[PDB]
Amino acid sequence: PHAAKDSSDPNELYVNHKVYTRHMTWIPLGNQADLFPEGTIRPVHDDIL
Amino acid sequence: MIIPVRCFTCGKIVGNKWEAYLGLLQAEYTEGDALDALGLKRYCCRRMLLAHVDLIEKLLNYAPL
Amino acid sequence: IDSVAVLRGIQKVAMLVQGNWVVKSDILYPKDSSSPHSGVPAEVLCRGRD
Ligand SMILES: [Zn+2]
Repeated sequence: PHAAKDSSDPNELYVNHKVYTRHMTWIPLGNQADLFPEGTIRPVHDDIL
Repeated sequence: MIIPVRCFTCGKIVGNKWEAYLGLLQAEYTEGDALDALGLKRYCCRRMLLAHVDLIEKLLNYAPL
Repeated sequence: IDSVAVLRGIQKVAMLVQGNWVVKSDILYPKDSSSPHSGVPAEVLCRGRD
């Protein structure tokens, strides 16, 4: 919603245009939330495009 | 079309080192020194990153949007 | 050709950079043209080249 007039680079024009693996959200099943602390179940590199 | 996540021969994670490589191309680094700084010792990852063509943006230019 | 005429002609289509002459931005990019790679208007290209 807020960008320059030209905005030639796609970073300024669009948001979430590159779906990195950091957007993956672990959804606990049953009692997996209690067994596994927050932050343990996640993608390894967190930067894979 | 897009950079593969895994290397064909070895299997090292290479998809996450693509855009940063482009940054090294936006900087003054050449191909060899950038591939060395990225941590690619074996030549398979060097071939994977160097011989890859970025065709995803050319296709998105033709995307519906 | 006299040097004064050539100088007056080049002063209208070029600028002085480090003793050399570089063509003006609007000459390469007309008002109706656009970037062949991004499609941005020619005014932004002229501003960037300036
Ligand atoms: Zn490899």
